[PDB]
Parts: sequence; structure tokens; C-alpha cells
Amino acid sequence: SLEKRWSLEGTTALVTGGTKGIGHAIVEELVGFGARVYTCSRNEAELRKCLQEWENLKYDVTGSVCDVSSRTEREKLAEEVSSVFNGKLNILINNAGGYVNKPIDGFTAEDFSFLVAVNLESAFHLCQLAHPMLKASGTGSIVHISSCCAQIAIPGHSIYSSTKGAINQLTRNLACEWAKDNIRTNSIAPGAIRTPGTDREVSRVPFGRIGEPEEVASLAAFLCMPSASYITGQVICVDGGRTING
Amino acid sequence: SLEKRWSLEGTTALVTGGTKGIGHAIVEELVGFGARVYTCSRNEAELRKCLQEWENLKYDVTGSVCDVSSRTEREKLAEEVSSVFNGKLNILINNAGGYVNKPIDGFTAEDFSFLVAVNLESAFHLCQLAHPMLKASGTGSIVHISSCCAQIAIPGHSIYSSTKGAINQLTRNLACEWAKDNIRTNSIAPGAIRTPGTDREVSRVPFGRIGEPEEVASLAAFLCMPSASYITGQVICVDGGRTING
Amino acid sequence: SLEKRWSLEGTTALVTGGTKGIGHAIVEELVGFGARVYTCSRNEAELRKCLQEWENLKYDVTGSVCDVSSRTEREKLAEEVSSVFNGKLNILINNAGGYVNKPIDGFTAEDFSFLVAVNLESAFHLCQLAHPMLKASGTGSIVHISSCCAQIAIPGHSIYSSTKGAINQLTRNLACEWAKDNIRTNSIAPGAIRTPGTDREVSRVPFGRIGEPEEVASLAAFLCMPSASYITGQVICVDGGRTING
Amino acid sequence: SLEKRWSLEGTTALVTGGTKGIGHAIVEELVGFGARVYTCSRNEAELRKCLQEWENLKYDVTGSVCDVSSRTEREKLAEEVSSVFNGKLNILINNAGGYVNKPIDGFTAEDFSFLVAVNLESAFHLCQLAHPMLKASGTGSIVHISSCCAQIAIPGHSIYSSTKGAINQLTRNLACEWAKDNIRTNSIAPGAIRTPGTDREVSRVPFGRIGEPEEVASLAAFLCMPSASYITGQVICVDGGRTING
Ligand SMILES: NC(=O)c1ccc[n+]([C@@H]2O[C@H](COP(=O)([O-])OP(=O)(O)OC[C@H]3O[C@@H](n4cnc5c(N)ncnc54)[C@H](OP(=O)(O)O)[C@@H]3O)[C@@H](O)[C@H]2O)c1
Ligand SMILES: NC(=O)c1ccc[n+]([C@@H]2O[C@H](COP(=O)([O-])OP(=O)(O)OC[C@H]3O[C@@H](n4cnc5c(N)ncnc54)[C@H](OP(=O)(O)O)[C@@H]3O)[C@@H](O)[C@H]2O)c1
Ligand SMILES: NC(=O)c1ccc[n+]([C@@H]2O[C@H](COP(=O)([O-])OP(=O)(O)OC[C@H]3O[C@@H](n4cnc5c(N)ncnc54)[C@H](OP(=O)(O)O)[C@@H]3O)[C@@H](O)[C@H]2O)c1
Ligand SMILES: NC(=O)c1ccc[n+]([C@@H]2O[C@H](COP(=O)([O-])OP(=O)(O)OC[C@H]3O[C@@H](n4cnc5c(N)ncnc54)[C@H](OP(=O)(O)O)[C@@H]3O)[C@@H](O)[C@H]2O)c1
Repeated sequence: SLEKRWSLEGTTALVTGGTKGIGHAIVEELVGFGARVYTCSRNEAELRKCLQEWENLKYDVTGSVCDVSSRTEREKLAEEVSSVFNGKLNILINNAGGYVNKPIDGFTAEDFSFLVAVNLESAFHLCQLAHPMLKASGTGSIVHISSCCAQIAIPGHSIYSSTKGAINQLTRNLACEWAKDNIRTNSIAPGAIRTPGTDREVSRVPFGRIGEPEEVASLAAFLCMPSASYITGQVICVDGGRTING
Repeated sequence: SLEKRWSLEGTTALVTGGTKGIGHAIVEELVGFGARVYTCSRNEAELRKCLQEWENLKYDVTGSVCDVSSRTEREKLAEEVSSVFNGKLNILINNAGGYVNKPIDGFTAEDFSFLVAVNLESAFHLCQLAHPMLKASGTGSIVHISSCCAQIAIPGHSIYSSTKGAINQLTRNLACEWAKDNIRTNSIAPGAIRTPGTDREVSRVPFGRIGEPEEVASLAAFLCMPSASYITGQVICVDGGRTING
Repeated sequence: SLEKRWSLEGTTALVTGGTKGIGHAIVEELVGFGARVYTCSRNEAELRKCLQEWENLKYDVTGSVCDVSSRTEREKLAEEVSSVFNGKLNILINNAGGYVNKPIDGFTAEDFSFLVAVNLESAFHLCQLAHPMLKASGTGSIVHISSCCAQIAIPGHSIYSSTKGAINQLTRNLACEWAKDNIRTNSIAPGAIRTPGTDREVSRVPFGRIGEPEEVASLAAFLCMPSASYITGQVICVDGGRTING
Repeated sequence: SLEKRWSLEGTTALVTGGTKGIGHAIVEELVGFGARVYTCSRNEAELRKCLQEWENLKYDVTGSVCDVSSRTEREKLAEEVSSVFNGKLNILINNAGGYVNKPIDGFTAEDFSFLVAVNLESAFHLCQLAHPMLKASGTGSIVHISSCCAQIAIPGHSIYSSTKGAINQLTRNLACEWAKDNIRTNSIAPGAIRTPGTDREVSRVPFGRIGEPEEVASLAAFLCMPSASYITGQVICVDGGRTING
């Protein structure tokens, strides 16, 4: 029935990087539909402030400090989540990311390593770590936050976009290999979005404006609902038409 | 706020081909979120039966007999819709379509003409006719029902898939040209779905099953919600991973 | 051996629309590698002038007046080609096309019919008609001339781009259905090219210039060579990076 | 003129991994059109054997032992190439790669690091190192050897395909950022090819066979010719229709 198909009541979720921007919007959207959410960031003081605000509003959100670019910390994170949720995870949102803007000539080995670790390896390893919990839930949804620039060339975005292009492909492999476990995997590819993390861009957007965090968060929540049960392996741009505009 | 973003209360919608299959599911999904819907089919007796059932359930659905492959009938349809809705249309769902399965060698000129008229020209002309009403609503959403086979080669689908490939491109042009009028246009590309209209296919689906009409209808409703305000020009496959499966 | 792989010696070819622009370049490129070419246009006086120039240069090119938007004329054309080439055709280049630039609101039913007939139906029917000759050659190559704007939205190009989008899909169906007959089918999708048929466009091209007819013709010849024997079903943009430029 | 457009006479080229498989075919194809080639591999004994055979045939090929997964060795390689070619490099072919086939659950951190280093970082850093020589040549062509599985999900290919997906995106950034330097960048995405490096795959290929190294090498040579001067930023599959087959 419609009511059930459009609900996240009784679900559990992990959202990485939930203290700001898109991740923060995703946490609130998910709890809005009844999910219990676990989140993280590298900043202890900002995380407690977020968690306190959410507890004031009686949202069921918990979290811990975690740098998802660290293998040991990812392992620790998956351990706590599995204990808190009793080994059952409905939802994994790989939102934490990193950004460097330089011409190709300018990129350092350190820049490369940083972007690969936080944008690609983190998501990959966390999917691995989360697979038992996702499988155990009986209805699993992985959503990667990619970027629309993994389909076009934006000045300065070479390694950033390439790591997101890798995520787009990983989406397809996850979708197919774990379909048997009733786990779906999709990617949301935002255009420019107004965030703490963030002229010529908006000129390229048919809508003539940048997006808002909730314009990404809504689709993330939808993709986790029973209503999205036949959607998997997709890369969906949320960019006001940016990438298909001539 | 969340409640408003996920609502179609106070909206008006035209869904072509709403008496069976995907179109029927789309009508019910839209009214479920509070939309007033106008629909059509070529069959007078089946349409009255559908309309009677919906009125019994107190859904606000009206409709008339219309063959959308006929220019005169499309013009008549747009006329009634505009009068019934007082010149304001929030939503246009181009769902009515046609299907012929033959090897390329087998296709007749008549087959070609039939598929182009019902799958491409109908959608194009109705967008033209509906543009003033869509613009007048202040928040317009066009959703074409395409096909996932507009990205791969399925035996017998050559002209069918080609007309849907044309729809996919038209989506991009509509999205960009009418963004100024706060109209969004997107395409949903289903894989095999269980319908009155419809072995080796399901072997190619990671999920190992065909889809259900509501698995398409949910996304159609989502794309019309305020929550989808930064999504335009996209072609989204609803195919259980069919097209990206090796 | 290399010499053979990069040769069209002893091959036969049909190029539609060979009296101007891209088609004219394709005829000369093909004869340059030793092909015998048949071509056509709607203009009797321009065709004889082209044929006379080519005979002066001792190229083996023949041709007749044909409007490829007419079914009867397409049938007549395939009849002459099959007789001249003794029932064996190595190469079919669907280059003849049509162009209308209007906003979506502006397009007439007549505009729509014209573009579908010359850009899509002509190519489709000619592939059907040519299939026995292509199969009989033992090594068949079909190349459609599409457009890079079948992947993005250019103002005024809605129906034009949509017909080329249909061609792109048809390419995939042809490639798969006729692989058994050792026929390959590919599409070349030019950006803006300097032609008799043809500011903001070149600003969008990384190279900062429009293309030349021979920059399309070279790839057409390559795709017909033995060297391209594992290339089929592809849509290759020749656009100086236009479609992937941010 | 045609002769010049289809020639690599007087050009200089670096092909990584030229002692076997696709890379070996690419070296021979390039010298066949008159290029002077520099190549490498990790195996000293196999490289000298290849170089001796080529010198016997009077091909102008030189080379040194280099593990392109090592930064110091890449720097050393670019140093020798620049000295041997007097600071002018027309062609860079990033062919050296690595392959691991495991389910997603099975991949180790070491597997991940290995594939990223050899498939992505190596190509990226070598483009950086080669940029001055490529720019100095006045006509530069970079060709990455990707994989067709960067568009679909093949069992066991998750990290492999993801690194190639990253290469596909990097192609687009290189194409746009360095167009000003008259450098073109494209990717060739092979399906299964018969190589020393290499049942259900061939069932998925319309042609019903795997490809040969020269079926990739031909396109690599073409993309470096003056005839390809308006082709940049493209990812071209050489897969007998594998990725678009239903
Ligand atoms: N904003 C855009 O325009 C845009 C466009 C396309 C894609 N994206 C993608 O969208 C996602 C979210 O972007 P955003 O703009 O919302 O970023 P943001 O505003 O900077 O927020 C990032 C969040 O992630 C956390 N975070 C960052 N690095 C982390 C790490 N290593 N471990 C744990 N947490 C980490 C941050 O907190 P701490 O710093 O305190 O850890 C913060 O909570 C990213 O994947 C980004 O690439 C964004
Ligand atoms: N089902 C699938 O597997 C699948 C897969 C991909 C795409 N699609 C697409 O999804 C859409 C819906 O397909 P479906 O399978 O749901 O079809 P369906 O079960 O046959 O239902 C089609 C509906 O459209 C109406 N209709 C058909 N032709 C019409 C015309 N010329 N004018 C007005 N109404 C017309 C039909 O009623 P009357 O016949 O009484 O007019 C019926 O209400 C189509 O665009 C189709 O191409 C379907
Ligand atoms: N030029 C570009 O910028 C560009 C970009 C993307 C795609 N394209 C495509 O490239 C192809 C060639 O374009 P073009 O610019 O080279 O065109 P062009 O310069 O106008 O040349 C067109 C040729 O086709 C012939 N022709 C046209 N309609 C015909 C018909 N119905 N039957 C037979 N012959 C016909 C023309 O001769 P008659 O008029 O005498 O018949 C002429 O020989 C077309 O498919 C076009 O859509 C072009
Ligand atoms: N074969 C296929 O089916 C297929 C399909 C899609 C894509 N590809 C891609 O095509 C490219 C070539 O593949 P292949 O199958 O031809 O491989 P191959 O037969 O194994 O040949 C690889 C060549 O690269 C050299 N090489 C490997 N690692 C190297 C390193 N770290 N540094 C320097 N040289 C290295 C090898 O020599 P040493 O081992 O002696 O160093 C050998 O010369 C790769 O990028 C591969 O991913 C292949």
C-alpha cells in the first residue's frame, strides 16, 4: 500500500559526514520518514552540537567521531554501528567526500592520494564492512553521493571528477553482485549545491541557480524507500539540467 | 518543510493511457498524494469502468476517449483538460505508447509510422499543446515513459527502441528550453514490467524478476513533487539493473 | 597484414547525399582508399557536375538523382546500386539528412514529418533494402551520420536531435541483429562542421573552431576498413570535445 | 592531402607495456606508419628480446625497464624519453595496466592500492610528466587503454572497472584542459581481447568471438593521425558490440 511504500519507519541508517551540507540534510530527511540514523564527522565539537540539537527535537540520531579516510577508523565505525543497530542496517549513505581544485599540471601525489582515499576507498571499504549488516536487514539500500562532473570536464576537477567516475562504476558492480542479498545500490550526482564546502557554473545551469541540500536529500530518502524497489545501479544527476545543457 | 515537499495536494495532472498497466498505476499514485487527475484511452467501455471505480473510492479523476496518435484528438484532449482545470496544469505524464516486435528485416512502413506516431509525435505535440497550461501553473512537471531498451539492443525492438531513444533526447531539449517557465521534464525508462501489454529477459535482470507497475508509478509521482525541484533533463532507468548488468 | 587492414581496395560503397559537405568528403575519402562509390542527391545539375569532376580525376564514382525521403525512390536507388555492383555492397553511408531550427513551440507537423522522413525513415529503409547486398559482400559496414547534439540540448534542435537520437539507438539494434551476417554498424556524431548546409557554438568547443568535412570523412573510411573489424554498435563524436566540455 | 593525414611519419611515441599483448600490437602499428617508438616493461629479458626482434626488422624502437606503478621510475622514464626524442613527444599511449578478479567481498586493501596505482595514478602522472614534450611537439595525442567494462558490471571486476571508469573521466578533463596546447586525449575501451594477460563473455558478444590485439592497435594508430584532428575527449569501445548487446 502507498503508505508503507513511502515510509522509512523501523529502518536503520548510516550517513557519513552528517554535520554539514548535504549529509546534514540527508540525516534530517531520513529521520523525517522514521529512520534511526547513525552519523559521523572528524569534528568532535560540531558533532556533539548537531547531536544535541537533534535530541532536542526528539530525532533518533546517534554518532561518533570518525575520519572515513582511515581504515582503522572505518573498521571501528562499522563495529559501533553494528552493535547499536544489533547487526541490521537498512541504509548506507556514503556522503563524506573531499575536494581539490587545481589544473592537471598542479596536482600533487598527496592531492591524488587524499582524493582517492576519501572519495573512493572510503566508500568501497565501508560497503564491504557494512555488507553483513545490509544483508541481514533483508532490505538494503546503498546510496553514494557522486558528482555530475563525472560526466563532463569542469576546470580544476580532474582528479575529483575521476574519483567520482570510479564511484559511478562501483555503483554498477555493487548493484549486480549484491542484488541476490536484496541490496540495491545507486548514485546521486549533484551539480553545484549551496553548502559550507562550497558565477560561470550558474550560467551553465538552465535553472540559473545552484541547488539546495534538501534537493539532493529528498532523492536519497526516496531511493531507500520500498517504492524504489526496482531501481538499482543508476547514476541520477541532480543538477538542474547542468550536464545536458548545450 | 518536509510535508509540503512530498505532496501533490492542489495539483492537476494529465496522464495518457490510464486504464491499464503503468498508466493506471500512475493515476492512483498521483491521486494518492492529492492530485486531481485527467486521463484517457481509446476504449470507451474500459474508461467508464475505471472512472466509476475511482469515483466509488472518492478519487478526483475524470477522463475522455482519446487516441493520442490522432492530431485532432490530441487538440480536443488539450482543450477539455484546459477547460476542466481552468487553464492550469501542473503535471503531464506521456504514458500511452505502442509496441511492435519484429526483426529489422520484417518491419513495414506501416509499423514504422504507427510507432513514431504513438511513441514520439504524440508526446511531442501534447507537450506543445500543454505548454501554456504547464507554464500557467507556475510549477510544471513533464514525465515521459520511455524504455530501458533505448540504451541496449533487444531482439525485435529496433523501431520501438529508436522511438524511445528519440523521447530520451526530446527530454533534454524540453528540460532546457522550458526551464525559464519553471517546467521540469524527465524520462522514466522501465525494464520489463508486468502489464496487460506484456524468460530470457529475467535471466538478464540481476533481481531475477520483472517489475511491477507501482515500481514505475512511485518514481513518476516523486519527479512531480517539490522535492524533485532540481531534477530535470534526466533519463532514469527502472529496470532492476537490467541495462548495466554484464 | 597492415597494408590490407588499412585498405578499401576492391570494395563497393553507397554514400547518400554526396554532392556537398560531409557526403562529398566521404566519397573522396573512400575512393582514395580504392573503393568504387555510388552516390546521389536531389539536384540533377549538381550531381552531373560532381560526377564529371570525379571522372576527370579517374575516380570510380557513379550516381543518380534520388530523394531519399521518398520510399519509391529509395527502392529504385537500391535497385540500381545492386545492378551496378552485381548484388554485392561492402559499404553503406547514410549521410543525407535534413535540418530545421525552431523553438519547440514553433515546430509544425510538417517540420516533424520532414525531419523523421529524411533523418530516420530513410536510413532505416535503406538498411533494409541494402541488407541482402551487404550480407552478400561478406564484409559489410553501415555508417550513419548522426549528430553530437543527440546527447545535449542545443537551442532550436529539439526534433532534429531527437531524430538523430533515434539513429543512435538504431545503430545498436543493427549492430546486434546483423552481426551474424558479418555486418558492422556504427554512428559518427559530428559537432558543428563547415558545410554548405551550415558564434556561441565555437565558444563551447575546447578547440575553439568548427570542424572540417574531412575530419568526419576520415573516421567514416576507417570504420569501413578491416582494421575496424571489432568495432560495432558505437556512436563516436567528432566534435573537438564539444559535448564533454563543461 | 590524404597521404599526409593518414601518416605518422616523423612522429615520436611512448607506449607503456609494449612487450606483450595489446601494447606490443600498438608498437608495431605505430612504427608501421612511420613513428619512432619508445616502450617499456618490468621484465628486462623480455624487453631486450622484443627490441632485438624489432631492430632486426629495422623498426626504430627503443626502450628501458620501468615499473610504471613507481613514481621514481615514471620520472626516470619521462627523463630518458625526453632526452632520446629531444624534448618533443607526439604520442603517449598509456597501455600498461593491472588486473585482479575477485568478488567485492574478497578485495584487499593491497588489491585496491595495486589497481589504483597501475591503472590510474600511473596514467595521470605520466600525462603530467609528458605534458611539456607533448606541448612542444605542436601536435599531441594521448590515448588511454581503458576497458568496456567501465560501463557495465562484470563479475569480479569491481575495482578494475572502477579504475578504468576513472580513466574515462580523466580523458574528458585532459581533452578540455590541454586543447589549447593542441593536445588531444581519447580512451579506447576494449572488450575481451586475446592476450598473454587473458566462455560466458563470448556468449555476450554479438560477434561470438574475442578480439585480437591488432583490432585495438589500429584504432590507437588512427587516433594519433592528423585525420583524427577533431576527435578528442571520447571513449570508444572496441568490443564487437559487447556493451550494447541486450
Ligand atoms: N556541494 C557541492 O556542490 C557538491 C557537488 C557535487 C558533489 N558533492 C559531494 O557531496 C558530498 C557532500 O558534500 P558537501 O558539499 O555537503 O560537503 P560539506 O558541506 O563540506 O560537508 C561535508 C561533511 O562531511 C564531513 N567529512 C568530511 N570529510 C570527512 C572524513 N574524512 N571523514 C568523516 N567525515 C568527513 C564533514 O565534517 P568534517 O569536516 O567535520 O569531518 C561534513 O560533515 C561529497 O561527497 C561531495 O563530493 C558536493
Ligand atoms: N510494460 C513494459 O514492460 C514496458 C517496458 C518499457 C516501457 N513501457 C512503456 O510504458 C508505457 C506504458 O506501457 P504499458 O505496458 O503499461 O501499456 P499497457 O498495459 O498496454 O497500457 C497502455 C495504456 O495506454 C492506452 N493506450 C494505448 N494506446 C493509446 C492511444 N493511442 N491513445 C490513447 N491511449 C492509448 C491503453 O488503452 P487503450 O488500448 O484502450 O487505448 C492502456 O490504457 C508505454 O509508453 C510503453 O512503451 C512499457
Ligand atoms: N554540418 C554540420 O554541422 C552537421 C553537424 C551534425 C550532423 N550533420 C549531419 O551530417 C550529414 C551531412 O550534413 P551536411 O551538413 O554535410 O549537409 P549539406 O552540406 O547540406 O549536404 C547535404 C547533401 O545531401 C544531399 N541531400 C539532402 N537531402 C537529400 C535527400 N532528401 N535525398 C538525397 N540527397 C539529399 C544534398 O544534396 P541535395 O540538396 O542536392 O539533395 C547534399 O548533397 C547530415 O546527416 C547532417 O544532419 C551535419
Ligand atoms: N586483454 C584484455 O582483454 C583487456 C580488456 C580490456 C582492457 N585491457 C587493458 O588493456 C591494456 C593492455 O592489456 P593486456 O591484456 O595487453 O596486458 P598483457 O598482455 O598482460 O600485457 C601487459 C604489458 O604491460 C607490461 N606491464 C604490466 N605492468 C606493468 C608495469 N607496472 N609497468 C610497466 N609495464 C607493465 C607487461 O610487461 P611486464 O609484465 O613484463 O611488465 C606487458 O608488456 C591494459 O590497460 C588492460 O587493462 C585489456
